[PDB]
Amino acid sequence: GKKVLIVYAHQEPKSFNGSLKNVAVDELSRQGCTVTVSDLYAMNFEPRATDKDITGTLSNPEVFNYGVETHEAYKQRSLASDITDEQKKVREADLVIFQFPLYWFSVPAILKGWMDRVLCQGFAFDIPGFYDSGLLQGKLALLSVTTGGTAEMYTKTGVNGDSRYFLWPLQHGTLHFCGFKVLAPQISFAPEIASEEERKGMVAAWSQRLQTIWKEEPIPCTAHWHFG
Amino acid sequence: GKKVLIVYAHQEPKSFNGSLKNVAVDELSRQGCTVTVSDLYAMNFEPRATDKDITGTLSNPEVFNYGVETHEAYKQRSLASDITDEQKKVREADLVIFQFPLYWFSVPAILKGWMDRVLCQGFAFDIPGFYDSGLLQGKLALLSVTTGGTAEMYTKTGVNGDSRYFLWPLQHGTLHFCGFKVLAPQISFAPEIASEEERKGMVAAWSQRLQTIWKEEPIPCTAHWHFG
Ligand SMILES: Cc1cc2nc3c(=O)[nH]c(=O)nc-3n(C[C@H](O)[C@H](O)[C@H](O)COP(=O)(O)OP(=O)(O)OC[C@H]3O[C@@H](n4cnc5c(N)ncnc54)[C@H](O)[C@@H]3O)c2cc1C
Ligand SMILES: Cc1cc2nc3c(=O)[nH]c(=O)nc-3n(C[C@H](O)[C@H](O)[C@H](O)COP(=O)(O)OP(=O)(O)OC[C@H]3O[C@@H](n4cnc5c(N)ncnc54)[C@H](O)[C@@H]3O)c2cc1C
Ligand SMILES: COc1ccc2c(c1)c(O)c1c3c(ncn32)CC[C@@H]1NCC[N+](C)(C)O
Ligand SMILES: COc1ccc2c(c1)c(O)c1c3c(ncn32)CC[C@@H]1NCC[N+](C)(C)O
Ligand SMILES: [Zn+2]
Ligand SMILES: [Zn+2]
Repeated sequence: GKKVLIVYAHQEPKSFNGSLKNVAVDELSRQGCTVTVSDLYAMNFEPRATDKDITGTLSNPEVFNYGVETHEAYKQRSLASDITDEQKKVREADLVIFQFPLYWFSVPAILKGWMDRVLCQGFAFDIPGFYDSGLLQGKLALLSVTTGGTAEMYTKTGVNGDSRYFLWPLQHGTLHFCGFKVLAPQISFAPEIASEEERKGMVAAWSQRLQTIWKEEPIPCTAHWHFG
Repeated sequence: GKKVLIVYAHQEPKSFNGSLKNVAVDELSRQGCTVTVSDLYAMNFEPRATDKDITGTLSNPEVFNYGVETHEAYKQRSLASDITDEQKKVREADLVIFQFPLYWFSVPAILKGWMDRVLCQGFAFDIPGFYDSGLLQGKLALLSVTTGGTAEMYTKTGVNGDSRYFLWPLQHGTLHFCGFKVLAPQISFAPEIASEEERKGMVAAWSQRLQTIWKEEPIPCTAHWHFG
């Protein structure tokens, strides 16, 4: 029995991202997995890190420090409920898939806000208790990303550099920092310019990969893997 | 007579970030520069890329494609006023300074949202205006970032990798892509653990740097600069 959370960041259900999300739901559901989707846009998920995220007395009301106050709020159980709702989904999951279009070599801001607000100290990491000792150890994560740029554009000698370069802040700085083991990314390059057959092939490749996802091992999430 | 825009992303005016922003305002104002600050949290700036960003008739009401719709809205002058207000500030500026704390090896979500929503096709880049030919060519950009981690953690073989590694999506994937020439980043490492005198040294380094900012040459914003 496995539990999967899909954190999904696209505005349009008929989009290529939406199709990739649905085939993940369909395939993991068919396998008998428990599946939950956080559809951030449909949830109107709040991306801003503000003092509204702490619902009780601040430890220092004179000078607001988001990190200090959210860590204390986590321990006291005074974080906003939208944050703890996401934390419950993550805590229960064996695998967290992030499904998103690449925006500025990174995640859409709504998804960046989920990272900023959900992965607070005490929940996702502690100091000490990060990278291999992070608090989400034992869990897997996987980035399923779509791009405008082609695969050739995302090579070492291409104008955008290798695709693994833009994965570093997400895979290493975020997921590995929190103790996740990271499965190899699923990058669906340039669906907007792919042919109809090429798009269907990309959707089928993801569905096929998910059939055997539980047999995969994580990547070595190191500088060498990303930069060689 | 130079014009500067500071895009500032911190919740607390008394923070180290707030102080770096105020030193920049004071010093650039003293030089006789024209200075504008976009204080994103005070503006409650919207980070989400949604259909509310277009005020006109959608080019395709059946299927929402954020990039297509914003490109068309830019051309038809029907973007939301919060976006067009920011575009005016950028259009007028000779230098754009981004002042932020590092969140998950990147910008806080509110600032990511400014990038996502302000830098639309037609305004910041197009086919074929990108990288050196980007539409904001002629302008300078500078990242002034504060970190939790120490300089030693941000080395090639340190736990976090070189700081240049996390700069790639921001400096290259975003600023260079839009045609900015990128001035060397200002990285203020670990002010929360630094001594009083170290903090003062880091602020003064920034104030002093700002005295000669117009004499600087841009970095070569290449994969080699970042990873080599
Ligand atoms: C703010 C912003 C920043 C960006 N920054 C970057 C960047 O830094 N680097 C980069 O490379 N790109 C960037 N892009 C481009 C972006 O990554 C792509 O536009 C996006 O990944 C395309 O995915 P989509 O789901 O929106 O595609 P869609 O336009 O929804 O899909 C493309 C086509 O596939 C079709 N389709 C949907 N489902 C199926 C299916 N099941 N089978 C067959 N076809 C199907 C759709 O109908 C459509 O015709 C950026 C875009 C924006 C808006
Ligand atoms: C969601 C989140 C994600 C994060 N991700 C990362 C990450 O990926 N990598 C990483 O390294 N860090 C990360 N951090 C830590 C973050 O980058 C630092 O906490 C932030 O950079 C500290 O800057 P600050 O302005 O908030 O410091 P502050 O705590 O406001 O300032 C530090 C000290 O300097 C003092 N000070 C202010 N002005 C002056 C002045 N004029 N002269 C002397 N002292 C002054 C303050 O009073 C304070 O005592 C993260 C934090 C959060 C909340
Ligand atoms: C670093 O490479 C980028 C950076 C920003 C980008 C893009 C690519 C990119 O391909 C697109 C984009 C947008 N805003 C920022 N970016 C909108 C859409 C876009 N790609 C789709 C357009 N086209 C011509 C494929 O249909
Ligand atoms: C990739 O390195 C990280 C990633 C996330 C981090 C931090 C460092 C970091 O130093 C902090 C942090 C927070 N949320 C995510 N992160 C809150 C505060 C924090 N700052 C460290 C110093 N200390 C112990 C004063 O909080
Ligand atoms: Zn790693
Ligand atoms: Zn570059």
